[PDB]
Amino acid sequence: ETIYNTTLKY
Amino acid sequence: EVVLTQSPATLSLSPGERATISCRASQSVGGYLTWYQQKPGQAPRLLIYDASNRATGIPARFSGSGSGTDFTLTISGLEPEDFAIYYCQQRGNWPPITFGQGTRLEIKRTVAAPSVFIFPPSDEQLKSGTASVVCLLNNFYPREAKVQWKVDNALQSQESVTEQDSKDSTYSLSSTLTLSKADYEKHKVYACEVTHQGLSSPVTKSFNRGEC
Amino acid sequence: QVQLVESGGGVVQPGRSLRLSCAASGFTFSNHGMHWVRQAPGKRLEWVAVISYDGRHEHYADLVKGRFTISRDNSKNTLYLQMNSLRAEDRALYFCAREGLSRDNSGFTGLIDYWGQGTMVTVSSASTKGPSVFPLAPSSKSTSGGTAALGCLVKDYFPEPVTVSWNSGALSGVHTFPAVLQSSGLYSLSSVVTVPSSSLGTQTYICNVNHKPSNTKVDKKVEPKS
Ligand SMILES: [Cl-]
Ligand SMILES: [Cl-]
Ligand SMILES: [Cl-]
Ligand SMILES: [Cl-]
Ligand SMILES: [Cl-]
Repeated sequence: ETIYNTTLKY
Repeated sequence: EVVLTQSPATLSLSPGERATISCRASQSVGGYLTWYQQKPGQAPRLLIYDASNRATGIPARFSGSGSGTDFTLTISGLEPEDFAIYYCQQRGNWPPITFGQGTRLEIKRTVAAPSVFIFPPSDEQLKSGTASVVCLLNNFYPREAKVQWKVDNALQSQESVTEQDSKDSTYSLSSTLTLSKADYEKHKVYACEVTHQGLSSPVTKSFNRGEC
Repeated sequence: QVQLVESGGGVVQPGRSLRLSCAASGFTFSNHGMHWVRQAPGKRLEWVAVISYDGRHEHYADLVKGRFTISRDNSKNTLYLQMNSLRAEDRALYFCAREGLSRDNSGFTGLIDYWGQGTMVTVSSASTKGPSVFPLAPSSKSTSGGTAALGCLVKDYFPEPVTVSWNSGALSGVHTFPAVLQSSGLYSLSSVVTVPSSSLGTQTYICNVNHKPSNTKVDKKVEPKS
C-alpha cells in the first residue's frame, strides 16, 4: 500500500 | 467550500495527440490536488495525487503540474482507453472534499451535418388527449446544435443526445415538443429549425397538420 | 484488487429513507477510512461523508447533515449510509470508496483511491407506471436518399429503466436515446432506427418495449404514415 499525508486531524 | 473549476468542458482529440486540462481552485489547497478518470456510470480511477505524483500502475504519459489554485493535467500520446471524463479533486481544505465539474475527452472527427427528420403525433396518442411532435437529428458532428421549435412561425419541449456513435463517432439528437391536443389543433405549421456548423444555413424541417 | 459492492439503492418517496450497504473485500477494511460520494445525472462528483477506520470520527457534507449517517460494521466488512428524509435533489448514483492510509494515523488522508460500482437512488412521489408506446411513422419527412427513419415514443413511465429492441433484435441503425425526466415526474424516451426506404412495404417493423418495474411488455408495429 502507498502511504499518504493526513490532511484532516481526528 | 473550495470550488474547483475545470477547462475546457470538452476536448476533441484523436489517438497520439496531447491533452491539456486545467483545474482552478477558488482558494489554496496547496499541492493537495488529485486527478481522476471516469467513464459515465463507472467507478472513478485514481491517476495522480499531490498534483504531480502518479498513482500505482499509472503510465508515464499521464503527468500533472501546478499548485495552490492553478493545476494542469497532461496526457501525451493519447491511447483509446484515455477517452473518458477527467475530474480534479482537492483534499487540502476539507471538509467538504470537492471535485471539478469534469472535462470530457471525445474522439475527434470531421464535420458532419445532421440529417433532420420530423414526426407528427400518432393517432393513438391524439386519442388520449396529447400530441408529441418529434424532431430527429441523425449523425452529426460536432455535438453543439441549436434545435428550435417553430410553431406557425413562432418560437416556443425536451431533448436528449446519444453518446458518440460506436462506428462514426457522430451524435444524434431527439427533441420532443408536447402539447395538449386542444392546443395542437389551434396551430397549423410545425417546424424544427436546426442550426449546426455542418450546414451553410439553418435547416427547417416542417409539416402542416392534416396535410396529405 | 479491492472490491466494493454496493446495494440498498432504489426508488423511494420524498420524506422516506434508505440504507445503503457497501461490501468490501480485497484489502484490510478495518485499516482504512471510508467515503460516500454521489453523482447526480449529468452532474459532477459530490462528496457525501467520511468515517474513520474504527468508525470513531465522522464528517458530512452540509446538504445531508442531520439526515444521513455513515457507519461501518468491521466484523462484516460493510460500510453503510443511512439516508433519512430523502429529497428529490438526493437523486444520484452513490459510490462508496476507501481512502489511502496515513503515515501517523493522526487523521484522514482524503485520498480516495478505490471506488465501488455505485448504487442508484431515485426520490420521487411518482407512482410506478408502464409506458404508452406510440409509433413514429416513417414518411417523406423522415426519409433521406434511400433511407427512412421510423421509431417508437416510449412515453410516461416510471421508474427507469426500459429496454427496446427492434424486430426482436433482428435489426444496425438503432439509436435509443437517453430517457428524459419530464415536468410530470414521468420519463419518456425515443428509439429510432434507419432502414432502406425500399423496405417499407416488404418489411414489418416492430419495437419491443419492456419496463420490468411495471411488468409492462409491448410489441408495437410501426407502419408508414397514411
Ligand atoms: Cl499525501
Ligand atoms: Cl472545501
Ligand atoms: Cl496537477
Ligand atoms: Cl505510457
Ligand atoms: Cl418509499
